[PDB]
Amino acid sequence: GSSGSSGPGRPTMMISTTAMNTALLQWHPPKELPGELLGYRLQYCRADEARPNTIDFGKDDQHFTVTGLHKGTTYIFRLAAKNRAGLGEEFEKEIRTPEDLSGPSSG
Repeated sequence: GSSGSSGPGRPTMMISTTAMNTALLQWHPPKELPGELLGYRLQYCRADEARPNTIDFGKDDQHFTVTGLHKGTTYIFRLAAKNRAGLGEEFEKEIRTPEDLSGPSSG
């Protein structure tokens, strides 16, 4: 119970791969957040790692640029909203970086 203390909902995260070995992070503020957006944390690691890379982001930080990602590897990004009460629900997203092709360079 704890007189509620539930927390905000889950933010909408949108991951899009643009550059080689790079994943563009873009999310938005939730609507079921009781209060006002103050900040949010970002957690993303390998599908075989148990230690998620914690990162602090300001209400302003609605996106992030990740480069050097291991190609041909599945990752799991997670985001959460933080209100005057604290962090709430967390969103889950599974992606997979584009592996090498090494196609024929015939001419």
